[PDB]
Amino acid sequence: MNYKKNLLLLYDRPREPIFMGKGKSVFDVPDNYLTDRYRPIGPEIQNRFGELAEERIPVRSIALPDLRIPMSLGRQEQFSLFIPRHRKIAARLIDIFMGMRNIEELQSCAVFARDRINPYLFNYALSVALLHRRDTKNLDLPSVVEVFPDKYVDSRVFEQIREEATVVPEGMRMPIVIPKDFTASDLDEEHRLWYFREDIGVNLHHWHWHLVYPGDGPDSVVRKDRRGELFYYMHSQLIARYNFERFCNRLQRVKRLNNLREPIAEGYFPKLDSLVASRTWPGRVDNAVIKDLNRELDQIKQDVSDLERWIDRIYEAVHQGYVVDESGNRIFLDEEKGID
Amino acid sequence: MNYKKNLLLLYDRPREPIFMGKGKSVFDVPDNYLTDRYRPIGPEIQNRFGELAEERIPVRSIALPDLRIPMSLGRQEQFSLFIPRHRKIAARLIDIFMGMRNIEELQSCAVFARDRINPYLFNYALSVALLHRRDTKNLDLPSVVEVFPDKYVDSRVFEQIREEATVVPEGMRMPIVIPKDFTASDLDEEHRLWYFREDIGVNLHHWHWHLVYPGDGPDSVVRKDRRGELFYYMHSQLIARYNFERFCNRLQRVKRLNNLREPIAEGYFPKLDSLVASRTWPGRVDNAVIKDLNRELDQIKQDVSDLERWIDRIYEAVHQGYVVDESGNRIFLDEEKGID
Ligand SMILES: [Cu+2]
Ligand SMILES: [Cu+2]
Repeated sequence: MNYKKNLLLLYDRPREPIFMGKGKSVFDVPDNYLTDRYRPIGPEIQNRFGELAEERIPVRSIALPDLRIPMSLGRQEQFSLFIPRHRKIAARLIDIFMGMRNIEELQSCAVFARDRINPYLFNYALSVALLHRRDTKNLDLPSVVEVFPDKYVDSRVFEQIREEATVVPEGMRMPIVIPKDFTASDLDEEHRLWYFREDIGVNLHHWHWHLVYPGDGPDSVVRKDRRGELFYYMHSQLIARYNFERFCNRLQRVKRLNNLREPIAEGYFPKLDSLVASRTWPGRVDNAVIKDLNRELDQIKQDVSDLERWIDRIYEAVHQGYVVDESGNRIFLDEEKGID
Repeated sequence: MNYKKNLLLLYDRPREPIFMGKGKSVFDVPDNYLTDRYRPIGPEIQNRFGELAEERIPVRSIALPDLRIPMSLGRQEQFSLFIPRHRKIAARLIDIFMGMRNIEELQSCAVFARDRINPYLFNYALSVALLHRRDTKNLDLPSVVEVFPDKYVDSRVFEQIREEATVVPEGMRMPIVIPKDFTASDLDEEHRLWYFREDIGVNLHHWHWHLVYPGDGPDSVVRKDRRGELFYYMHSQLIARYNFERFCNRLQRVKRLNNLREPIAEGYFPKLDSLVASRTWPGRVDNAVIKDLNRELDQIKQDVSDLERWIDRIYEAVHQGYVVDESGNRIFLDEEKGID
């Protein structure tokens, strides 16, 4: 009953229902644990999936926390921790996996949750939980690349893989070469930094940072010592490291955005497609304008001048040498704690 | 008129008392118009000057306005239009010079005032007056360079001239070469813009501008159409022309001061000495710190914070799209009037 090892299976093939069996194992899930769609074909499922496996994993039925908030984001929708609504949803699902009394009940709770939740969100929240619970330390989480390649690779290679896997028997299959320097041509000097910007290691680093220092969740997960300063310092070392690369590609140091009104010159077309959402990360044209936001579904109604305002407030607070509490009390930006 | 022309004789030899020869003329000064030092030896003075001269000018003794505010800046002190106290003093003098009914009565006021007031301030205040009185219009005022060379040339030439004039009779004298690129060596890249920054024409421009669009003074003189907009535009075109020159001396576009806390990289030592004040314009060392001011004589007590507060306020209005009146009313920064 190595729950720990069995939890790792929940990362295998995130869009495949859990009853299809991961690695060499299958879960034996209660009938009320199946979704409404697949409950009717329960018998057939057992037949193929259930029988072909070496290890069958019994899941004990339990009473389940309220999963509405985490289910409220759609299975074919996109997931961003930058959008407040999604942060709030993730925070809650994290609390739920943190709060299970038992590593066995975590297994049972996750098995239930998995095919009812957005896979990206499931990966995030489950990961943050496994990294923080006492009973799930020392656990070798799969790289996000390994389980969601769609966020890391030219969308063109998926059919190249689909074909190779389908036509060629495995022992004979050729590795697929991942394109590099593929997002832009020589006419865009910015393409020179492909090896920094589009390197799975640095993007994983950015992702890992939001796994260890999430912005909303249980106190235990959020409140790390000096996390406000690490935020500053990490983003600051990235720019230092990014400028080092620029100097090595005959470019200038990177220039801040002048303001939030003038166009952004450098466009970008990522060439990524999401197999979860079956929708792209739309590129941004050259010379695009920042526009007032009214995203009803995302729950974002915010003008550019609302952003201008926060920045102004923040600059006033930096110049004053203190921030003002929600009550009106002064907290000094001293030498020890000001940066945090 | 002849009175117009006599007013111009007041610009001749600024620190030489007005009873000494001006041009080919002399003023006949009512005894009580002499200063304290020279009233007692008034008789031994009238004989000692002017008998060489062709015209002699009668000055009518008249009742004069209260002259103590203009007098409060000392004759051997420096004069600045940026300093609020000095700006107020000049406004009062300007007021006086524009409040005389006749061009004759103006001659009398100026004649009296000259040897009692700071020469820089007198030249300034009279000059503004003459440019604006309805009865002294279209006057060819003499160039400031000619009257106050000490604001415009390396102080090393002053003794060169004094020698050449003292030793060599006027028929035989040769021209003094004014050094160029004299403020800094090629160790400093900024030195390359000597021909712009230290150009007499350009400096005269800056000066003439502040004579036509003075910021304090009588309403008649200050309130010009769209002068707030001129101020922006005039300063915007200076940067533009500067940048052009920078692009022609292998330099980059000028960089804003980032803020008021960072040291100023670029030092500057002007090699000018004021003969009116017998003091220098002190240089500024490289990497100098802007410091809080407590200059009591100048009546300035201002912290770098006070300036940063003003700047934050102005940024807040611009983003708001309106400023707020002393009475609490909003005035909108619209497409026509906003810049002004
Ligand atoms: Cu980040
Ligand atoms: Cu100016």
